[PDB]
Amino acid sequence: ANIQSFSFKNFNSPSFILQGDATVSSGKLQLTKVKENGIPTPSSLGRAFYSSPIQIYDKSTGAVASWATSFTVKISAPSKASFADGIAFALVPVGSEPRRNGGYLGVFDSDVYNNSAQTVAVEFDTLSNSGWDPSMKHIGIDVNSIKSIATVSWDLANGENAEILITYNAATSLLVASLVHPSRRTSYILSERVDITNELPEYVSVGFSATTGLSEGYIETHDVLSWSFASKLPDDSTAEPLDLASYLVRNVL
Amino acid sequence: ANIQSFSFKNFNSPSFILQGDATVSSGKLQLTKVKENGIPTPSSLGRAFYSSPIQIYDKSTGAVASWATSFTVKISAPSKASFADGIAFALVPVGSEPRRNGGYLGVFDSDVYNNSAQTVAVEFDTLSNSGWDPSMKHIGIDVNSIKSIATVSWDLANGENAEILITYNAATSLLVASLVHPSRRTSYILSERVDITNELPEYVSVGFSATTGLSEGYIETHDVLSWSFASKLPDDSTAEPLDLASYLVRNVL
Amino acid sequence: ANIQSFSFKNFNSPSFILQGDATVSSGKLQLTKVKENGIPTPSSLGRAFYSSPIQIYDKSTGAVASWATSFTVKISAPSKASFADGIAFALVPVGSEPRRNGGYLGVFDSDVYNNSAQTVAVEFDTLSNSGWDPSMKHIGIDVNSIKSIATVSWDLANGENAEILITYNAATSLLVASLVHPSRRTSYILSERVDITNELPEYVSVGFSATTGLSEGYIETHDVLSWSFASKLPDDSTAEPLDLASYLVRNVL
Amino acid sequence: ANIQSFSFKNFNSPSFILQGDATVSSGKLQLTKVKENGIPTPSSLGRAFYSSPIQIYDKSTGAVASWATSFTVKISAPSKASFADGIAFALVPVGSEPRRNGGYLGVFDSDVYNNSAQTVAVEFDTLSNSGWDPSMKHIGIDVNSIKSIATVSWDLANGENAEILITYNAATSLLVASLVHPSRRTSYILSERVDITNELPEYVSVGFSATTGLSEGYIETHDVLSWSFASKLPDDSTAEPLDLASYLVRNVL
Ligand SMILES: CC(=O)N[C@@H]1[C@@H](O)[C@@H](O)[C@@H](CO)O[C@@H]1O
Ligand SMILES: CC(=O)N[C@@H]1[C@@H](O)[C@@H](O)[C@@H](CO)O[C@@H]1O
Ligand SMILES: CC(=O)N[C@@H]1[C@@H](O)[C@@H](O)[C@@H](CO)O[C@@H]1O
Ligand SMILES: CC(=O)N[C@@H]1[C@@H](O)[C@@H](O)[C@@H](CO)O[C@@H]1O
Ligand SMILES: [Ca+2]
Ligand SMILES: [Ca+2]
Ligand SMILES: [Ca+2]
Ligand SMILES: [Ca+2]
Ligand SMILES: [Mn+2]
Ligand SMILES: [Mn+2]
Ligand SMILES: [Mn+2]
Ligand SMILES: [Mn+2]
Repeated sequence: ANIQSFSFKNFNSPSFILQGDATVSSGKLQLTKVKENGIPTPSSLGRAFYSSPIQIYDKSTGAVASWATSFTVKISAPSKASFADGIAFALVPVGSEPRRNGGYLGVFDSDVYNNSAQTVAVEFDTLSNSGWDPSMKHIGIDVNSIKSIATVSWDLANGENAEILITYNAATSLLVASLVHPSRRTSYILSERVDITNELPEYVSVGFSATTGLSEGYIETHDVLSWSFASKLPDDSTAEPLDLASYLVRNVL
Repeated sequence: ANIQSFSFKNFNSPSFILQGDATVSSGKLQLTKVKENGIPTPSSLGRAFYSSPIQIYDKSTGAVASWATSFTVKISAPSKASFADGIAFALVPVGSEPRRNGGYLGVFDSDVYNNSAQTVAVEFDTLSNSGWDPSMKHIGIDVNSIKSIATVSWDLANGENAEILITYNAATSLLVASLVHPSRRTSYILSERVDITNELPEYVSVGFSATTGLSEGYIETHDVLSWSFASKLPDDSTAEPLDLASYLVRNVL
Repeated sequence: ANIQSFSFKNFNSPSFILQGDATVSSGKLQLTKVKENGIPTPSSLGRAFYSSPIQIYDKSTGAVASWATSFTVKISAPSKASFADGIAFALVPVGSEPRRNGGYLGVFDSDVYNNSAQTVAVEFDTLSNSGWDPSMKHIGIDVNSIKSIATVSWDLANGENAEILITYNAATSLLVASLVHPSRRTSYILSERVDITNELPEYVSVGFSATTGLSEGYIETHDVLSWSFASKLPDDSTAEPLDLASYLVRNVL
Repeated sequence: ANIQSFSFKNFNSPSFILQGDATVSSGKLQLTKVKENGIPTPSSLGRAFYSSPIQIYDKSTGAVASWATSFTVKISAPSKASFADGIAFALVPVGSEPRRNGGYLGVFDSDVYNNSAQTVAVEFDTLSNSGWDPSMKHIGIDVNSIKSIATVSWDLANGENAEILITYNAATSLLVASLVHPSRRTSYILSERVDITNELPEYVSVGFSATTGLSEGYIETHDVLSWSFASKLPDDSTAEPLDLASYLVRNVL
């Protein structure tokens, strides 16, 4: 079995691939632009990936990897400003470049399924786009399109911390994402099946992608305060779910 | 820091402390009685704990441990029979003996708060007891009483597997439990704050407790198919949440 | 696969089974008797084991476990006193009681092979017993007898810390033990093949055993400052050596 | 604390940075050139590093990382051919390019200390270079020069597997390397103190470097069969040695 993992509480470093307005300051990962006084900026776009590619599966052996990630984000909107556009955890092709800004979170080009996009993302959408979004602020699983295949309402606590944990169990082909606002003792969960070998390439780059609104009053910040990732690729077809018990304590908590 | 952990996929062994009708057969952990033909039996009660005590916190240093567990249960009810009574993951005092059967799951004596019980449990209640239960089948956090301080409805898929993951983050004093029925792609989550140092002793025994109905038609089986546990106790007051990423992959998946 | 592991940097607790004069004080594990002023005492004997049994192999499946341990010991002898008798890391039968004191380290009864003793130990002998010991202080692998099947000279740095790491790789049936005196920058290693399934039972208790000399001038202390242990038992015959890289960093360093 | 780690038993992938004649074939890492019939080739040079940089320490906080690695190499020399030149595990500056071939293993330029080389390597020298080498084949710790600051004789078992484990404990500033030839039951160890913050930059690239002889009869192969790595960087000056117990079992064994 092949294993790769990491856990960063502090951010300074070449261990990441930054694109767009993504930057590292005060040890935290700032995905979108921010003025000197600290207020967010419109029409922004930033992405950030681990410098080492991860193997999601192996065509030759039939092995599919089980992985898991957890990170803490802090989304803040200025006093009287509205939220937009959101942040997404994504698995993209290795050389990949940003895509459509605004409501496309910098990861997709359309709301129609396009297998060739080879991108899967878990989004935390803070602005409802009438063309494809549900009426509320939600969490959703996007498979090669900006139109999620499953969503759940989400009550975004402005400025408060968010603890996210996403996992993919190869044994059941299930992708589960959960969110918790410790401050409010509120918690959300969502799960759906995904045939990962069909949607993504053998190797992918894992990281984040965020965007702000295209207008003056639709802005917010996207700070990643910490990030953990673990992936395990077996040798035979026989998949083996990960050990989240040992993972969270050895990594998150 | 002190760390203890384990992960069992197969069950034969002296590594566990069995009480009541709990037994190990075919490598799986059977908490309640079952006839030879396999049908469950009424008025049953079984408990099972890891033979090694775990330190939840240290009074001298002010350190509080962050821990996490995950296990797969399979609850089945005979053809025309009703469900009852349920299974619970519990943290009990080291020498502890079973308690009230039936709707008390063998862990509590009353539905009134009694700090001296020194027991905290996450229950998966399959029968609503009019005296203290919500109208549905639920998941709940019980703190020194059989009356949960928080619950969530749960649609028990008869005979299908259930994947549970419970975590306690000392940093936020938050207890979160989630359940997933892979077969149905359904998932539940529940979170509440718990002041662990006040409800439990410094050392506890971790394991399961289950019971069947007191009548002929209220029966079900309680099979634990696998179990993982990880606990981390720091040296100073400064708590440190676990790494669930590395935990799940190194333990569950 | 089944996995058990732990790592203690502080010692207070019921997580251990103490025998003889073994005691826990100031958070360190003191295997032998010490008067109040701190000087060691003659004819002493103490043992200490993890309260949870470990499965070394499974007769039914043919699986043999690969394990590893690391601990820091501090052996001190009073001013003008000689060293004796030594400390040993041992794998003994679950219910086992101490054995011969003095030069038998409390784990063996004779210097003749006796398969029924079902005991394997890595010893750090500080006194040469003319009947079976080499001329100098050594490290040795004892298999069902006090007469090691392999040894290596060892220059015991009085009062200085000793970092020991022992591993058993089921794939090559090799037992390797190494010692390092950071203070002097000295290091020792020893390796030999052991057919574990033939020398020990399916379940064993892991821990330490130490003894002091039977005379007034042959004394020393045996303090364990920290201890880590990890064991992995596969499902099929196919053995899988452990990951010492991830083990040491997540446990020792 | 920041943590990075990986464990590869199979080699196909972009996760590595190959230089020179390094190549990946049949899933194993071949550091030097080999003709089609499989025989080694003279004047060869290949290097290979993990695509993600690792932080050895942080100037701002005073934190120094404790790390550990383990890998299995197979060195083979054609029938009547002599051995040369050797393989080395190295920590080099991020953008670094190969250096002198032959007896310089592709990592150093001279046998005189040159702090500006910013390179530390553990070498497994298979040919004694009269200018700076000891008389026999050895294992050595090289700090900014090809002239080791410490060495140990080594009996290279031709064609047999070699299991290497290297660790650096920030707490004691000690670098320890050990080698084991399972086939012969032989084992070697070497330890010395290294002030890592003074010899290397904050960020380095970890991997291997190997070379063959410059003549027709001084050739051998350099196959890496597996590789594990784990690094942990604390937040304050207070260093914390890794857990090799949990590392080896979760990674090597
Ligand atoms: C498709 C698209 O980018 N739509 C954007 C939307 O995402 C949001 O940024 C909004 C702010 O006023 O501006 C547009 O409507
Ligand atoms: C308090 C109590 O044990 N109540 C039980 C309930 O838990 C359930 O077992 C039922 C079955 O008919 O019998 C009783 O009502
Ligand atoms: C066989 C045996 O226990 N021999 C002991 C030896 O181990 C040592 O303790 C010595 C101290 O004077 O006393 C005896 O000779
Ligand atoms: C300094 C240097 O590279 N010396 C090399 C030596 O390392 C070895 O490769 C030999 C083979 O014949 O050729 C030269 O002497
Ligand atoms: Ca949107
Ligand atoms: Ca009930
Ligand atoms: Ca002796
Ligand atoms: Ca040389
Ligand atoms: Mn959406
Ligand atoms: Mn209830
Ligand atoms: Mn001896
Ligand atoms: Mn050399």
